[PDB]
Parts: sequence; C-alpha cells; structure tokens
Amino acid sequence: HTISVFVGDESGMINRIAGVFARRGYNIESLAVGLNRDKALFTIVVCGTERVLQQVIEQLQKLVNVLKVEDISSEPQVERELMLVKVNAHPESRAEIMWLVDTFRARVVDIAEHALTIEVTGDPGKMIAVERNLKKFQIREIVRTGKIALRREKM
Amino acid sequence: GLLTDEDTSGLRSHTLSLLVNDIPGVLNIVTGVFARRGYNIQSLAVGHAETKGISRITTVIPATDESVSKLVQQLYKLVDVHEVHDLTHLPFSERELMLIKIAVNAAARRDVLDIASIFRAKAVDVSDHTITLQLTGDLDKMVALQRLLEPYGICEVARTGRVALARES
Amino acid sequence: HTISVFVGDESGMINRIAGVFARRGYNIESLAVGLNRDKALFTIVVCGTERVLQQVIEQLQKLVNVLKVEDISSEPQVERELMLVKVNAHPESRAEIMWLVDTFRARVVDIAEHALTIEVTGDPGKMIAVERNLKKFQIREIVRTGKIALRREKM
Amino acid sequence: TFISRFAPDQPRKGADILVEALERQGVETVFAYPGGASMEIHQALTRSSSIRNVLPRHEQGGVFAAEGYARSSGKPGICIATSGPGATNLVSGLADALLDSVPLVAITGQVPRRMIGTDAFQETPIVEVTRSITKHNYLVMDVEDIPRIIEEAFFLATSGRPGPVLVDVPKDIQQQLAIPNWEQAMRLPGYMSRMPKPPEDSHLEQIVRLISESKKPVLYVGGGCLNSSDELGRFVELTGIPVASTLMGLGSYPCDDELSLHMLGMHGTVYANYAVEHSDLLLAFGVRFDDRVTGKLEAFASRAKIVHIDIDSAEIGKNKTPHVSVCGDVKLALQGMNKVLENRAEELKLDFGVWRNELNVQKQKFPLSFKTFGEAIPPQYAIKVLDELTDGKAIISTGVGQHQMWAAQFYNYKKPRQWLSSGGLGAMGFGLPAAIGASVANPDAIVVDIDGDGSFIMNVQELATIRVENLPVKVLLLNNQHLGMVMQWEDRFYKANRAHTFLGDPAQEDEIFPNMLLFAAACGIPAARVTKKADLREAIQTMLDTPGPYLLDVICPHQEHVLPMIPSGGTFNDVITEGDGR
Amino acid sequence: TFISRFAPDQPRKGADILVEALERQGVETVFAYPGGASMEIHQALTRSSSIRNVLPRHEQGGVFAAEGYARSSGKPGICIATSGPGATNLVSGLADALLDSVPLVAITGQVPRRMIGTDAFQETPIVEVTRSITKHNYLVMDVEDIPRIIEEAFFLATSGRPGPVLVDVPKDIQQQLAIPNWEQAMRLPGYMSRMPKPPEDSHLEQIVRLISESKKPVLYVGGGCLNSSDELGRFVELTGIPVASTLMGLGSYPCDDELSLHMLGMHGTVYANYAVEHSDLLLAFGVRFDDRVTGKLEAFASRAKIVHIDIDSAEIGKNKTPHVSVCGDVKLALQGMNKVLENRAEELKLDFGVWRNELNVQKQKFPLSFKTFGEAIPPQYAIKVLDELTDGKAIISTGVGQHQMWAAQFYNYKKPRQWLSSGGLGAMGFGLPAAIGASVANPDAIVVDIDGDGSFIMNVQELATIRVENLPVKVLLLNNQHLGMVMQWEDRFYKANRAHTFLGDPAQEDEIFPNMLLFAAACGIPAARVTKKADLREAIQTMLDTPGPYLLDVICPHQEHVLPMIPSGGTFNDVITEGDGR
Ligand SMILES: Cc1cc2nc3c(=O)[nH]c(=O)nc-3n(C[C@H](O)[C@H](O)[C@H](O)COP(=O)(O)OP(=O)(O)OC[C@H]3O[C@@H](n4cnc5c(N)ncnc54)[C@H](O)[C@@H]3O)c2cc1C
Ligand SMILES: Cc1cc2nc3c(=O)[nH]c(=O)nc-3n(C[C@H](O)[C@H](O)[C@H](O)COP(=O)(O)OP(=O)(O)OC[C@H]3O[C@@H](n4cnc5c(N)ncnc54)[C@H](O)[C@@H]3O)c2cc1C
Ligand SMILES: Cc1ncc(C[n+]2csc(CCOP(=O)(O)OP(=O)(O)O)c2C)c(N)n1
Ligand SMILES: Cc1ncc(C[n+]2csc(CCOP(=O)(O)OP(=O)(O)O)c2C)c(N)n1
Ligand SMILES: [Mg+2]
Ligand SMILES: [Mg+2]
Repeated sequence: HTISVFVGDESGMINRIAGVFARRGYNIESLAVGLNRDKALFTIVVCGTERVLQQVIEQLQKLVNVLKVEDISSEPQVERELMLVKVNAHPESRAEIMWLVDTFRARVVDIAEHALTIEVTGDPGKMIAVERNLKKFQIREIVRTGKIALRREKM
Repeated sequence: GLLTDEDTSGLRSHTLSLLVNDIPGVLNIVTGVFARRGYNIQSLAVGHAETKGISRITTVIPATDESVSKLVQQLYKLVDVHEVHDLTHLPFSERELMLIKIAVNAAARRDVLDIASIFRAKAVDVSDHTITLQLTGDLDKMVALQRLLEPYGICEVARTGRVALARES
Repeated sequence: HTISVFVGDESGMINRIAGVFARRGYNIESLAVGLNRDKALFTIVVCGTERVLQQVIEQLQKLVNVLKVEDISSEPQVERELMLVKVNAHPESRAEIMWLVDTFRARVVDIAEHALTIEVTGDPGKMIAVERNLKKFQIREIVRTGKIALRREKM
Repeated sequence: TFISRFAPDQPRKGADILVEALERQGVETVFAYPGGASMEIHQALTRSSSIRNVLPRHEQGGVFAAEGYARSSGKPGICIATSGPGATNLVSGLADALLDSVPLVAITGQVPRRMIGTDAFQETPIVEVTRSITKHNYLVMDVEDIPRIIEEAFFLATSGRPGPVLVDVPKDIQQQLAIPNWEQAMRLPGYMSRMPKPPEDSHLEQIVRLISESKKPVLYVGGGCLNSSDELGRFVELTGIPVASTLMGLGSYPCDDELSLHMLGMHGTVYANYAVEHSDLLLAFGVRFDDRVTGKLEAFASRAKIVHIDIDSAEIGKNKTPHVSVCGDVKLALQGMNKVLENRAEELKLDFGVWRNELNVQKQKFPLSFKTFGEAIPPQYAIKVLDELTDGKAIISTGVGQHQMWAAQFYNYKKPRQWLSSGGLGAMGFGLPAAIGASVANPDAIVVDIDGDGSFIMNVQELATIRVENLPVKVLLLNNQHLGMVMQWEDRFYKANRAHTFLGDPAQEDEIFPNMLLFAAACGIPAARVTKKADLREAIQTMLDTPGPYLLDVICPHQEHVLPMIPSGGTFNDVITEGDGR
Repeated sequence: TFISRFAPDQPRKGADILVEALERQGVETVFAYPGGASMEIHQALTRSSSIRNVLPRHEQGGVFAAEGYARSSGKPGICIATSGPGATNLVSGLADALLDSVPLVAITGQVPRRMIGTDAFQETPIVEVTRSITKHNYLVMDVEDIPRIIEEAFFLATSGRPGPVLVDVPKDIQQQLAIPNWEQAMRLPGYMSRMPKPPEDSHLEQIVRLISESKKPVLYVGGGCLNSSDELGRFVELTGIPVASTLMGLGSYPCDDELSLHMLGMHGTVYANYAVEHSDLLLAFGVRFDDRVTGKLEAFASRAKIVHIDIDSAEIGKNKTPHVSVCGDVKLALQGMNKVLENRAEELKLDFGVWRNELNVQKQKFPLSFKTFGEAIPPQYAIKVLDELTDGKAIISTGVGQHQMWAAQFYNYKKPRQWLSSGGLGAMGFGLPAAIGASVANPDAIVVDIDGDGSFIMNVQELATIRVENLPVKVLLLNNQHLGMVMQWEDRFYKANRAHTFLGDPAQEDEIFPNMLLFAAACGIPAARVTKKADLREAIQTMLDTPGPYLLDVICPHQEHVLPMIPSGGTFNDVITEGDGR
C-alpha cells in the first residue's frame, strides 16, 4: 500500500500532494521526498485497502504537476528507512548500545557524554526493531526519514 | 527524464526540525505554512518521533534567519506543532539516505561498487540490468556520488531528504 | 580561514613561515608540514578575519621561498587531522574505550597495561569530539598533527 | 490568429499582457470585479474592446457567472477578483466548478511579493485555500510565466477533466513590465503526459459485444456529452439502448423524445429508477456515479454490468467499479462507438424494445404527476407550463433544492448547455448569477431562470447586474415562503422540525415575504406576483413578452415536497411517489 | 453547574452532544443556515431554547453575522453552515477572523464519514480548504470526542490571537448515537507550550525604563486593546501618551479625550501619522503593523524605538522589526502595567506636554476638512453628524472602502467592540451582516451601521434576516454609484479615468441605482433617501426612534476622495495634500 510519485516544475509540490491525502481523508503512513529545483520523488505509504490505493494512485494524477505515480507495493521493493536516533549515552548503559548499534550496523555520527547519535538504515522491519529494542534504553529524540522504495528491477 | 536532480541546498538553506502531532493531515498543515509564507521547501522528510503519537518533520527552507524567525514563531501558530528548532545555526547531524538505481553491465558494475565501497554505500540490490546503491551521510557525500554516477547509467535516485538533529558535541 | 603553502629550496623553511605569523601578530590556529629535501606543503589555519587572511596569503608571498600560497578555506576541503592519543589503559575503564575508538574508527598502535595509544584520524569536528569525549577518561598525553586540507577537486 | 491590439515585439506591463493573454485565448467576456489589486487588470480591461467585463456585484455572483457563461459555451468562464474577500468568494463557484466539472479560469489580483506571506494587506493565501477546490492553481511570480500560465490555464480548464483553474497574479506583477510570448509553450509535462488518449477501436467493440449479452441495457449519460449536440442521440438513434440521464446529464440527450427518460437518482424520477436497477448494461457515459445516484453503495444496479467511460482516468471506478472502461472523451469515444455500428449495421439488432417497453409501460405508470391543492398555484405546474411556453430552447438556470428538482424532473431540455445548475456541490444562490453568465455565452437565448425561496435572495447582488447590462434574465421564482428542500428533508426523516426552514418572518406567516417585486423595482425590471390558478401561464406569457429581464414571483404552498426522495444512502425499494406537507 | 437539557447518560445523536457543548461554553446565538447535510444540528437546536438561531439569508452573511456577534460581544461567535457549498461561503468570513483576529467558531456539517472527499454530493473538503485561513480546523471522527474539540475550539477561539476555528462534523457522526463524555481535558498539547504566560514587570521594566527615555512617545494601539475597556484609558491616565488607534482598536481608547488621534497610517488621520512618524519610541499595544499603515517596513517611524505588546508570539517581528519586544495578553499585562507602576508614579516621566504641543499645532494645520461642492453631503460630515445625533455610544458596523474610513476618521468612538470592521480582510459585504451580529450581541443597544453602495448590495440578502429577528439595525448607505475606494486608486496611482469604477446604471446615472427604498420596502423595512444636509439631521432623527430597523441612503458625491493615500512602500513625505475626484 505504498506509492512513489515523481513531480515536475512547481513550488510547494508537497502541498498538492499532502493535501490530496488529507482532503481525500486517506491517511499517509509515512512520507519522504527528495525535492530539487524542478524534480522530486515522493515515497508515500498509505495505510488503506488496495481499492482506495487504486483511487489515490490516480487521484494524485488529478494533480497536474505529477509526472508519474507508480504503486510500488506489488513489486519486490527495497524499503530503506533512515532513523537518526539520538540516544542517552550514559556509560552504564552506553556499553551495550555499542553492539546494539553494531547489530543494526549503523554509524554513530556524534557522541557526547550523555547523548550519542546513531544512523540506523534500512528495512522498516529492522527499523521497528530499533524503535522497540533501543526503546529499552532511554531515547532522547528519534528522527526518522520516511520509508523509501525502489524497483528491484529485472527486465 | 529518469533521475532525480543533484542536490537540495542553496546558500541560505535553513533547516527546521518540526515536532508535530500524528494527525493524518499534519504534513499538509505544516507545509501549508511554508506555502502560505511564500517559502519554497527545498527538502523535507517526515517521520515518527520518540513519543509514539507525535511526528517529526525535518525541513530545508531557503530563507535567511530573519525570515526564518518570521516562520519558526509562525509555525508555532499552528496547533499541532509542539516545537520547532532552527538547527541551522548549530552543529547538527545531516544524514540522508539516497537509493540510487544504476543501470550497469557486468564490468562496469565492478567500477561502481568500488565507488560505493568508498562512500560505504551498501549496494542493497543488484541485477544484471542494474545495481541499486544505498548510501547515507551528509548531503555533500550525496551530491558527490550523484556527480560521480552521472557517468554511469543512472536510474531513479529515490532520495529521502535531509534529516537532522543538533549534536551536543 | 586556512592556508596551504608550498615552499622551495631552503633550510628552516618554517622559520620564514612561522615568523611571519608571529612578526605580523596574526595567530595560527594550527600548522603542519610535510618537509622534504626541497619541497614542503604547509597547512596553516589562522584564526582571523577574511580581511587579515587576505593579507597573510599575500604577505607570506613577501617571502621568497614560497612557491605557492592558496587560501583553501573557500573550497570544499578535506580537513583531516591525526591525533595519537595515549590514554590510560586501566581495564576498569579500558573496556569502553574499545568501542569509543571503534566509533571514531581508529587503530590502536601500542597497548600497555596502563597506557594504550590510538590513532584518531579525520575531521576536526570528529577530533574535538575525541578531545572532549575521550577526555572523560584520564588522558596521558595527546599529540596531534595539524589539520591538513586538500581540494576536493572537480574541474 | 486574431487582431493584435498591442505591439507584438515590445515589453509592456503585465496588465498589457493579462487582458491580451485572455484575448490571445479567444476570450470575449470576463466576470471581473476590481479591487485593491485587481484594479490594474481593470485599467487594461477597459482597453480591451473585445473583452467586455461583465462587472458583477458579488464576486460569488461573478464566479457563478463564470459557470453560466462556461456551461452554456463550452468555452471556459473567467472570473477575476481580488485577494481578501474577492478570492474567498470564488471558493463557492470554484467548489461548484470542481464538483460539477465546470471549466473556469479564476484570475485573482494578489498581494505584492514583498508583502506576500506576511499577510500584510488582505492576503488570503489563495492558492493555499483553493488548492483543493480547483483542478490547478497558479501563484505566478514572474510576468513571463503569465502567457505559459494562461495557455496552461485554458489548457487545464477546457481540456482534460474540465475543472476550474485559478491564477494568482500579484499586484506588482501586473505592474511589472515584460514581454508577451504567446509561443512560450506550455511547460506542463505532467498533465499532457496522461492527458487522456482517444480510445482504441477494438476496445470499443467490447462495449458493443456487451450489448449482445444484455437484452436490458441502459444508457447513463452525465455531463460528458455536454460537448455533443447529436452525438449521443445519434448513438441511441443507431442502437436502441434506452437513455437515462443524471442531473447534469439533463440537456445532453434531448429529453423530449418518446424514448427520452429523465434524470435518474434519489430525487430523480422513479420511472428512471426502474431502468437503471433492473438493467444489465450501465452505459455510464461521462458521469461520475454520485451519491444522489447510487443510494446504497451496492444496491445501485447490482444486477447490471457497468461500462463507465469518462474523460478522467481517476474518476473511473471512484465509486463501485465498472466492468470495462475507456478513459475517453465521450464526445470522441462515441465517435468511434458510432463508427462501428453504422458499419456493423443490423447483424445484431440491439433494439430489443420490450426492455424499453418494460419502462414505456412505466413511463405513464409512475409519471411526473402531483396534485393541485386549492386554487393557489402549485409549484411544479408552473415550471411544467414554462417549457411549453418556451419551446424547450430556454436555457434554464437554477439554484438548489425544490426549484432545482422541480426544474429538473419536468422541463424538456432539447439542446445541451441548457441545464445550468450547481449539481454535486449544490451552491445555493446559483441561478440568478448563473443566468447572468448564461446571458453572455448564449446572449440572445431566452434564458429563463427559476430561483427559489432562499436561493433567489442569496444572490440578489446580481439583480443589479442585470440592469447595468439589460439581459433577458427572466427570473422565475419557485418561492414557497420556506426553504422547502430541507423542509422536505425534515418531514420524511426527522419529526418535521421547522428549524426556521420558513424564510420569512414567522410573525408574518400568512403573507408574502419578501415583496420581491420591488427588488425588480429597485433596479428597474418589472416583476409579477403569481399566487393562484388565475395566472398560471399568464404572467409567464408576459415574461417572454417583456424584452430583457423579468421576475415572476410564483408563490407556492408553504409545505411542499419533492417526489421521489429515497433515504440518504438508502436501498432502491424505498423509492416513493408521495408528498407529506398538507 | 450546567443546566443539562437531557440526561448525562443518554446515548443520543451527536448534534445533541454538539449543541449542548455550545451552551456548555456559555453561548446563546448561532447563525445556522439550514442543513441538507448539517441537518441534525438545526434539529438539535430546535430542542433547545437557551441557544438562538438567527438563520441568515446567506452563509457569508451568516459568518459575517458570526463576525459581528463576535466583535460586538467578545464572546466567541458561532456560525453554522450546511456542508460543502454553505461551508465555502464561510471562507469569506473565516478569512476575516484570522486576518482581523476575531474569536470565531465555525461549526459546520460534513457528509457521511464514509463519503468524505470522495468527490461526493454536497461536499467541499472545507477542513482542508480553510486550513490556511483559520486558527484551527477539525474533522472529528467519533461522537465521544465531539465536546473534546468543541471546548478545544472555544479554547482556540479565546486563547492566543483570537482566530476562527472551523469545526467540522460528519453527517453520519451526529447520526451515530453515543453518550457525551463531557469533562475531558484539552487535547491540545503543543498549544499549551505557547499559551502566553503573563509577562511580569521585570519584562515590563525595559518599557518603563525607556518611558523616561521616551521624549516623543506614541500609543500605537489596535485590535489587541479590543478587550481593554478602560485599561488603555487607565494607562494614558497614568502616563499620558498621544494615541494611535487602528481600526479594530477604534473604540479602545475612547476617541474624544485630549489625545484624540483617531486613526493613523496610510489612510488614517494625517495628524496621527504626524504623531507616529515623529516618535522616538513607537509604543505598540496589539497591532499587526500591516502594509497599509506602515508603507515601508524600515521607514515607518524609522527614528523610533519600537516596543510591541501582543498575545501572539508570531506577530512579534512579522511585518515590522521591534527594537525591544514583549509578548503577553495586553489587557492582562496592562493590569500588570498600570496597577504596578504606581510605585513609579512619582518616578516616571510625564514630560510629554512638549510632545503634546506638537500635535496641538498640527491638529488644525492638518485638519479633517472636506468640500461641500454645492449641497452634495460630505459623508465625512455625515458621521460627525452621526455622533452629533446618536447620543454618544453607538455600535457601528461597516462594509469596507472609502466608506470604511469615513467611520474611522469621523466618529468619536467611546468603547471597544462598539465598532465593527473588516480591516485586514477588507471584506466588502461586511456591513449589513455585521449589523445582524451586533444586534444580538448588543440587541437593545444602538446597532447603527454604515454601508457603501456596493458592499451593502454585495450582502443585501440579510435584509430579510432582520425582519425575521426584529433587529433594530440602523443602516446608512453611503451611495455614490461607485467603487469608492479604488476610484481614488485610479487618481493617486496612475490616471484620472473611470475604468469600471461606475457601479450604477449608465442609462440612469443621475438617478439612484439601485433603489434602496424598494430594497427595504421589498422586505417591508422602512427606508430613506438623503442628499441634502437639512434632511441629514432629520433622517437620523427618524432613524434612532424607528421601532425595529431602519435604512437610509445618503448620497456620497461620486468624485470625493480622502487623505491620505500613498502607494505601498511610502512615508508621510509622500502624503497627498488635497486629492479629490474632480
Ligand atoms: C439537493 C440535490 C439533489 C440532487 N438529486 C439528484 C438526483 O436525484 N439524481 C441525480 O442524478 N443527480 C442529483 N443531484 C445532482 C448530483 O449532486 C450530481 O451533480 C449529479 O450526479 C451530476 O451528474 P455527474 O456529477 O455524475 O456528471 P458531471 O456533472 O459531468 O460530473 C463530472 C463527471 O462526468 C464527467 N465528465 C465531465 N466532462 C466530461 C467530458 N468532456 N467527457 C467525459 N466525461 C466528462 C467528468 O469527468 C466527471 O466524471 C442533486 C443535487 C442536489 C444539490
Ligand atoms: C483599504 C484599507 C486601508 C487601511 N488603512 C489603514 C491605515 O492607514 N492605518 C491603520 O491603522 N489601519 C488601516 N486599515 C485597517 C488595517 O488593515 C487593520 O486595521 C490592521 O491591519 C489590523 O488592526 P490591528 O493590527 O491594529 O489589530 P489586529 O490585527 O486586528 O489584532 C491585533 C494584533 O496584536 C495582537 N492581538 C490580537 N489579539 C490580542 C489580544 N487579545 N491581546 C493582545 N494582543 C492581541 C494580534 O497579534 C493582532 O495581530 C486599512 C484597511 C483597509 C481595508
Ligand atoms: C450554499 C448552500 N446552502 C445550503 C444548502 C442546503 N440546501 C440545499 S437546498 C436547500 C433549500 C433552499 O432552497 P430554496 O432557495 O429556499 O427554494 P426551495 O428549493 O426550498 O423551494 C438548502 C437549505 C446548499 N446546498 N448550499
Ligand atoms: C469583493 C471585493 N472587491 C473589491 C474589494 C476592494 N474594495 C473594497 S471597497 C471597494 C470599493 C468601495 O465601494 P463600497 O464598499 O460600496 O463603499 P464606497 O467607498 O463606494 O462608499 C473595493 C473596490 C473588496 N474588499 N472586496
Ligand atoms: Mg425554498
Ligand atoms: Mg459604497
């Protein structure tokens, strides 16, 4: 139930897009978008049935700036979702987040004496692990990008 | 016209870490402000924050901090915004994944994965038609790979936009 | 506010260079130099305004042996600064410097029972991390080279 | 092209461009209301001798006029207004034009760019309030965009699924001096990339093959064939598939022949309800399956296979999903459908009249009948004799409710572009400025205009704008002293609870209120108060006698009900032939 | 203790939960255009007599009635529209209440929640349309949290910058039955983080440490003193600062005391612009610092030290950079200004007679005169005639335009909220419906109203709302057959033409158009028509004793123009000295 949108030359491209999930009342599970001077590739997962997914893949094409909408859900995708978790870096409990960032195989970008910041990347199954497994240590502030998908293309 | 373009920054390029409720339309109330304040949104990446029930939007706005002070308190005029943080005048992590499908042959795939080994890009999916990298890090490493993969048969660069937290260090 | 200097055939090349920051009264933030039989590439960061930086990039060319001075500050550089920190290797507190050298991703060249020696390398943002984050363990003797820069060259 | 009223190789103001930009798109009339920022267009709109700005009073009446002038042309209407309130009253007509698919261009004078965002002067964020209710909108930022904006605007308004377009031009942008490249082509790659193709011919036989396994088909026309003069009726003249229109489908088929069924649906006629629900082949032809049509989500033609064809890809199967579908402009999609059936002439007859006569025995049995109660004039009689007084050439306009319904289920609309109403929106106060626009797109047609109890008074702003322009806005009044549609809602659903559904003063119950004859005397129109059986057609005779406008206060009984009225979201079995007001 | 209409454990229709939650805030008058989709709330109204339905004739009139009832009471006014098209007609008045900082609540029905945004019937996704122009929206999806958001709406109506809250309810939500869980807290977690705390005197020290540093102060008050009845008058009783009242603040300072600077800015009084453009400390109490008061951002009192007190944090620094800035509820922080500075009452400056001498020599040298060209009534006289006759205090509504400032510069106001304005929106059509809401906020009190020739006609439908509600509105129609604001914006901008300014009929331009006598007599209301000064005091004499409402019709001379008027981005150096229409 996830959608990739490619859009064209306008400003506030998201406002056309994030409108027509709200004004259509069909909730987005997550969203992220690599905007540029004229191009942007949205990746929107919408927690709805495949019937209402069939609407919003075409109702988003009722917008004008959308160059392409492809429901990427049926494909074998690569759902990769970054999550820059800032964790309380207390060395009584930092000492196991060491491997518990090595397991998820993520860099640790900035460390303080009470705040380290990791860069967990990939499958949302692995992301909801970290959102639960590293929740057992006191989390300062999770920020996460949206799930991004692509075609595992073969012919 | 296949690939997403190069980079998502200019000179001004302020970053605002929003912190909003998990309302189903809460993105459109927030970028509704960026539109209604006449701001282009250069990059944006939403997601669920540490307290499950609220969200967190990390934006990129090309506006100087005088105009951003006309936005950070203006985004406070929204109901769902708990806080905004002008991270741009602070040191801050700037990590952004970037899924780059590249159509390559067999021998050129050798001369791509090595570049992906330079950037510590986990080549998440490969075929014979193509290979899809997945690098992560600051936007300069993002634009360096896309400046270096324009020689190769690039495909849909499904980026994700600058995600930020102000480091304490 | 950093400067790369390439100098020619003389001995005590640094004395011409390190003089004309002192006798010009413009403080060096750091310095390092790969001297040789006739060539040496200084890399000098001078904590001053861009006005006084414009002086000393040319006042260092009032010296004769300087083949080239380039203010490398405006370029996208690669500021890489080595820091051979010798840390007290007490195994009650060594046990977390393990990952806290893995995070900064540095070799550990020599270890004793009370003194291990690491090789932290790279961005001065990452170097001032170690100078603060590993300061929370008792540091024997930091030695560090100066920040070295190069052009991230494209055309 | 046309005559250039401006030097084609010289940089001049945005105001020089804007009125010429419409004049380089063949515009003859805009409904422009000047203001704090829109006046700069009006500085140059007077300079266009071609585009006579019909000045409105309310810009809501202006933007309603850009529907009557739209949906009686085929050309898109244009309403120009101002930021602040002028922009925030397009939003009625814009939401009208979104839902009923009325092509429209909403130019709007916007705040200067330095004062944009800050809400300095009257900056409603217009493209941020009207992003929903328009098909597209354009806050322009440079004047060189304005030609490729407006060429895209008239591309987006007219072509595609024809909806409204807005354009925000800032006040300094209209003052800014630049170059009008009409051959600055449309940088609109998204819309033209799936601007819908002509349907392929082998796909068209698949509909024709579905007639062969359907002895009981029904043609379900909506506003798609509003661009077809005879192209729908010729298809029914080719193949005996019975018509069944919807509300905006009225007019598109000539609804006065003997095959002619009527508007189907919840307040649609019950002898059109049997045809749609007993059928096997819904020919949903340019129509969007609304909720005043389906009743229940499943009990709308559950025993029928559906072909739904439409100019929108997205609208196909937005409701319950059809079986076969083209994304064809049905004006064109008929013109390949009719191509095969003049060729494939009579090897399959497809004129099984006993299914048509399954409803021609119901054409009389559940008819457009009612009772006259007393010697006072009954409401739907007067609109009924209006048709025979007007040859069916009179382009109606109406507001919303009973005088939308009693306008709909009685009148014989020969041509399309003849039924001019807010449909899926249901903007009250529509008809009196709908006829204003209809007095320009068909400016010599006999544009009679039924209004109602409330929906007359809501936009008597534009009663001024008849008198400034001398239009045949022949304003019929289906006044019954009470907002009767919601009175018809309140008795058949909830306890007949009069929540001031009566418009007039309830201390002045048994008297006419208001004395809306003097509304016509307020401007200079004559009027007529019709109250009894003694003046049924009589003032309506004098209506078409009087050149220019007229008013016809047909006051009707204070309790009346539209038949039928299925329950909201209700099953097909609860169709009625009743009225409970007396 | 709330008088519950029904049992506290009655599972009933959500409209009963809704309409009880309105009165549980403690409101008494709604403006409810009846519902084909908001049906139950009018039905649940009818089982209540504590709440009053003043059913408007138009929803834009309804929300402007909800505007007038808000800004002539201060209690957060409630409109109700029908879903969809009725809700599009609020978008006018909702754009007023966000721009003019009016505490409004817009209850509206929606469609069934199974049909929301499906391009459905009677639908406008108005929760997403008016996202940009309200303080908050709501799209509640359960019955049990209907009064959750209602008390949150009346929180959001009262708290901060008092904005509108469009509160939507789906039609099937009130058609779903459940029990009202009343006392649940404000689900409002982010807004409490800027729920503005009382700014203490340590924060007010660097104001009163600069009051003695202030040699040339000015009291730039506006819509933030809308609650300051005498607190601003107490503040000037403490320290004596010459005022500068804007439009929503007209009334706040009673503009007949010694420092009687009525209105400042680009269209203000020129001797209050002299008071503001010559200050060294621009003291501001609740202003939004717009373009049409400031001209340039950097030159509007460039030689001043701006302090600016607002309940709204975002407003601080939005249009105008403040020198030192302090937030906080002004009337609360004025009670924490005047009732704390009495320790400094022998310490503070009070040395402003040398600054009171500047205004006194420029009071008459920069006068408020006019031109009695023959006997064609100066309306600027006719409001000085008004307070000569209206016995002092009078709750006055306006449309907007040249007749807006004629209320501003030429009435001696005596209390805040005894004055109405679409100042920030500039809403043409505000006049007559704000006379409705003031006539239920202050019903027995004198609700006088002045309208222009278009803005009266633009919302003239609400004449019928008066006779239904017996309101004593006293409307004065400042007719000049002309768009009176922008005809001066022809002259002082670019050219003295008549480009579409002429509202009237060019066939009877010397005669009245439209005939407002036969407007009010159409709705049975008494009227008048004035052009001579001898009848001017006579007609107002007939006005203020008229039982129920009254209309009159002065004739503004169609070529009379008001000082000042600068292009946007101007200073008092760029004032106009005597600009007319001749
Ligand atoms: C109080 C009230 C009661 C009503 N009762 C009824 C009732 O009982 N029965 C009834 O039928 N209606 C009723 N209506 C009207 C109803 O709300 C809709 O307006 C009606 O369904 C109009 O038909 P449509 O919207 O389906 O077709 P349209 O008005 O044309 O809506 C546009 C749809 O048709 C298609 N279309 C438009 N242009 C083209 C084109 N060029 N080519 C192909 N397709 C095109 C559009 O793409 C879109 O799919 C009522 C309205 C009100 C306000
Ligand atoms: C054509 C035209 C010309 C005009 N020319 C002028 C002119 O020349 N000079 C002039 O003065 N006006 C003029 N006006 C009116 C002007 O647009 C508005 O009056 C003004 O912009 C808004 O009034 P305000 O800022 O004083 O208060 P408001 O904006 O209505 O509200 C007060 C402001 O302070 C804060 N505030 C709100 N509520 C409170 C509270 N309860 N407590 C504390 N603070 C609060 C709010 O942030 C608000 O922004 C003109 C209007 C028009 C249509
Ligand atoms: C702008 C708007 N307001 C309200 C409604 C709801 N509504 C539809 S019909 C109707 C009754 C009013 O019709 P009227 O003009 O009084 O004449 P009638 O049809 O009752 O004879 C109402 C209140 C609407 N669709 N649009
Ligand atoms: C719908 C709309 N159009 C334009 C404007 C800008 N505007 C406000 S007043 C006005 C002309 C004033 O006419 P009127 O309100 O009738 O009063 P008058 O000054 O003529 O006496 C204009 C063009 C507006 N606020 N709203
Ligand atoms: Mg009625
Ligand atoms: Mg006027």
